[PDB]
Parts: sequence; structure tokens; C-alpha cells
Amino acid sequence: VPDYHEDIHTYLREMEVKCKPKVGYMKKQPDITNSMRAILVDWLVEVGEEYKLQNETLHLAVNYIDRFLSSMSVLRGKLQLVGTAAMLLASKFEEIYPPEVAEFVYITDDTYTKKQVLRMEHLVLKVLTFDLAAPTVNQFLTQYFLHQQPANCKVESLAMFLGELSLIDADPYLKYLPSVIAGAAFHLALYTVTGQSWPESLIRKTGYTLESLKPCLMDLHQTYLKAPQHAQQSIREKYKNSKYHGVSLLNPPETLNL
Amino acid sequence: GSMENFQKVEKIGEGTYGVVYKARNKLTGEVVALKKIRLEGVPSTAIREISLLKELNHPNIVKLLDVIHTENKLYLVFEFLHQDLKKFMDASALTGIPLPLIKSYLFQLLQGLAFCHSHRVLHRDLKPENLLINTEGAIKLADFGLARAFGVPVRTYTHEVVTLWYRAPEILLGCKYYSTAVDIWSLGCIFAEMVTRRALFPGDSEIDQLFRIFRTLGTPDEVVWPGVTSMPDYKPSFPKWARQDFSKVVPPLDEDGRSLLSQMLHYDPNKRISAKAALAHPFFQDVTKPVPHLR
Ligand SMILES: Nc1ncnc2c1ncn2[C@@H]1O[C@H](COP(=O)(O)OP(=O)(O)OP(=O)(O)O)[C@@H](O)[C@H]1O
Ligand SMILES: [Mg+2]
Ligand SMILES: [Mg+2]
Repeated sequence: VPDYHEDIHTYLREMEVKCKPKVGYMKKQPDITNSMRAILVDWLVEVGEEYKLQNETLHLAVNYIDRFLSSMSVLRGKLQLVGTAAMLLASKFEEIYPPEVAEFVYITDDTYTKKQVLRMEHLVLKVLTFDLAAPTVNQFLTQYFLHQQPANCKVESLAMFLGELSLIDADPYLKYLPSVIAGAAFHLALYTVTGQSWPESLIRKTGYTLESLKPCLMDLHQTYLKAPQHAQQSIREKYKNSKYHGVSLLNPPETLNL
Repeated sequence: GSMENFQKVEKIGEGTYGVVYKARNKLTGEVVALKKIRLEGVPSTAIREISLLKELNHPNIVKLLDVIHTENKLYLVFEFLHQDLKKFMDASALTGIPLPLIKSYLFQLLQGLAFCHSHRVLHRDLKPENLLINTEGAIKLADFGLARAFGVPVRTYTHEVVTLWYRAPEILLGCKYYSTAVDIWSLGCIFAEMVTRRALFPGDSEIDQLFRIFRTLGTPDEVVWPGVTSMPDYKPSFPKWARQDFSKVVPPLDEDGRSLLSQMLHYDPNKRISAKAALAHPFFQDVTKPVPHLR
């Protein structure tokens, strides 16, 4: 379409391997669990809602957290601080008008001081060596959306919703690359709304087929089916809004016909 | 890498955070530029500048060697280049810069920019002050303080971008979406400036800037630029100037150079040439790498 669409996709595919957190880091974390991580990410979704942040900002913040926790043991009483600094960093990187630091101190219910947030920001930067331009599920989805025939707002919003749901559950989603999760989310959105499938123009673009997407797709399908019963509900609430065409109210398909 | 190994030589720039010093590595002998950033936490501009610079390794992009990251100070260590293009043009005031050098510089800039665009980075402040030249004939993009990582397709980014003289018409007219084409506009303005040795469109306000562009390229209509009259800051009252003969815009420029300039200054961002496509323009058939004729 432009120049650079192919060059950019290729580059993001290289960088997603380099920016990937360690699959099994939670096992090496003595004091925190997948469940506590789910509570943090869900809270971040709320924060994103309250300050009207981009979805990209959310995806970036979660990437920073998972990479940080891939090498830094953290106590449960400190997880939220890591999360708050990460959302602050994501905001400065991605937002036209990020919220002020005082506002990030505010949304932690005075759990931490301003100086703690600022010192944690510094530490996060050191640990990530200032490498903040990470590929996200979101960045892959917007590229895949250009292959719709024709464009469909419901498909786009639902795919975004499904991609967002994957952020909550480190098991199983930490083992999948963002481009793969995006593939599964887009097929599942397309199939739910229009009955269409992963298009072969995306097979040409990505090299992914429904066969290669199947492991992620089966997980995502189950996540979608089980969504209303999940302990964390901020994403479902968020995606009730007309902003996202209320796609969280659409009914998941019973089978994928594979 | 740490501050003991470096010996400050002289101040070579004033920034915003914000003092650039020439320094010598005492152990290796390497001459460097030290950009100091004073420490709302780490500024968003430094966060982006550092993260983006770390990804961009290209011979026509300034090299970020190291980041010295302490309690109250952030030091960015860059490769030292002798001069910026703005000062160079001033030193050649009378009697000009040779066409072969201009061609070489433009060819190199387009290389640097295409690399940026290929790695989803918009520069958003291309101007002669921010382009650095060495004694070997190299020129490099510098100052990524306004840069950002863009998405495909783009969404709405910061409006207040690109210093006025080099700012594209889609920004001036308030389009919700701008993209790589804005960096190409700036480069076209710089190309013209290297040839004529004066700024192409030196307005003192947004409206003044638009009118200067219109008097040179013609007032855009739906024919030349579909959608233009629906743009937020478009006014039907705009005076309607005729486009002028390009041989009069930059008289010393020959047919291939005029062709390339017109493609870089196309109104419609869709039709404006990419950095990648411009590398194959006939203007560059005879391109070499002359050394800068000065110091
Ligand atoms: N690596 C370098 N080698 C030589 N000179 C440099 C280098 N980096 C910066 N300078 C000089 O310092 C000036 C300011 O640095 P830079 O443009 O990177 O940051 P800035 O804060 O945006 O500066 P300004 O506010 O003057 O535009 C440059 O225009 C240049 O003349
Ligand atoms: Mg554990
Ligand atoms: Mg500058």
C-alpha cells in the first residue's frame, strides 16, 4: 500500500522475537503468581479507561512488565509499583498527552509515593536498557485489518477485544508471539462476525496458515467461551462501550469447524 | 562506559535539557558528543530519542554509542561530527556549494530517511541544524528528539510538529493523519535551500507559511489534491495563485533535479515520492561522494 508496509512487517517480526519475555518466568518468581499478574493487568485496563489511554499504551505496558519480571524477582506488595512505572513509561512513549506523574500516584490509592514511582521508572529503564519500542498484538492487528474484504468495524473491535483478553492470562499466552496471537484473534473475530476465514492474502504476507495458528486459536477460543466467568472483567466491561461497537456482547461461536 | 573516561573539550550546542559538549575518550582517543539531559521523571523526548536511536544503525544516521544513566543525570554519548549543515551553508555564504556535493548529501539523506521509514520511525524535525556533516563527505540525520514510532496504518499523532519553514501542508491544513510524507517535504525544502542558499518557504506564522507555499506551487484544488477543501484548516477565502514554472523556483537546477524536487513537494501525501523510490531517480545517475570543500 505505502512503501514500507512489507519492510515494517518484516522488521516487527524480527523485533518481536527479540522483545519476547521468558516463557516460564512465573515459576522462578517466589512471591508472585499468574493470578496476581491477572489482577495487575486488569487494573491497568481500568487505568487505561479512566485516563482514556490508547490500547497500544496498555499492550506496551504489559510487555514492559513481563520483560522486567523475566529477570527481576519482585514481592507481591511491589507488583503494582512495577505496573505503575510501566504504564507511566508506556504513556510517555506512546501518548500525545500522557497523564502527569501525580495522576499515576493517585490511582495507586496512596500505596506508593511519587519518589517511589520515579525511582521505579529509572529502574525499569535500566532493566529494559531503554528498549521500549516493542511490537504488540495491536500493531499486528492494524496491519491485518487492511486485508479485510471489505472493512468491518465489528471485526476490528472484536479482534482488539480478543487480543486484549490474552494480556490477562500469562498461561497460556506468554508462549505465543504477538503476531501469532493477532493472527488467531483476527481469524476468530472474522469467523464470529462474518463466517469468513483467515484470508490467503495474509498467508502470503505472514506465512501463517490456519494450521500454524491452531494451537493459539484453540486457546483463544476457550478464553473467549469462558470470558464471562473469568475473575477479571474490566476488558469485557470496557468493550461494552459504543466506542468498540459493544463487541463484548456478541456471542462466541460454539465450534471452530477445523 | 562512564564519565571518568571522557574529557570535555568545548561546548558545541545548546539544547533544551540540554547542553551538547565535544569530548575525548581518554583511553581510546575517540572524539564524542555528550548530550546531557537534566533529571516528572525522565522526559518523554529522551525516552523516545534513546529507544529509537538504539534501533537505528545506519551510516547516515547519527550513532548513539552509550547511555550514562545515573541518579540526577542522563548522558547520551554520540559519535562526533564536525559541523551541522546550517553552519556549513553559512560558511559557504558567497560562491555556493557544488552541485555534486548537494546531490551526494541529498542521496545520503534519502538513504538515512528510507531506513528510518522502513523501521517505522518518523523523524518530524528535519532541518539543516539537525543534519551533521563530517570531513569525509558523510551527512547524517540527527536530533531524534521529535521522532516517533508509527503504526501501519498511522493514527493521529502530535499536531505541533516540524519547525515551521519545513512543515508540510497536510500538517498546516490540520489533517487528522500524517505519515512518512512529512519528512520528504522537509527534505525537499532542504534540497532547495542547498541549491539557492536561502530557505524555500520562510514564513513567520502558519497562514504566512501556507501562502508562501501556495505562491510557489499554486493554490491546491480538488484536481491536484483530492480532499483538500474538506480539510479542517482549509478556507474557501484562500487566494488562488497560479503554480509557477519550476525552472524559476530553483534556477540553477537542471531537468532531473527539478523533476525530483517537484516529486518531493507534491501536495498530495499519497503521490509525494517515498525516500526509497527517490533513490532510483535519474538525478542520481552520476552521484559520487565529494569531500566538503570546507572546514
Ligand atoms: N553528534 C554530534 N556531533 C557534532 N555536533 C552535534 C552532535 N549532536 C548535536 N550537535 C550539535 O548540537 C546541536 C543540538 O543538538 P540536537 O539538535 O541533537 O538537540 P536539540 O536539543 O534539539 O538542539 P537544538 O535545540 O539546538 O535544535 C546540533 O544542531 C549540532 O549543531
Ligand atoms: Mg511463582
Ligand atoms: Mg536540534
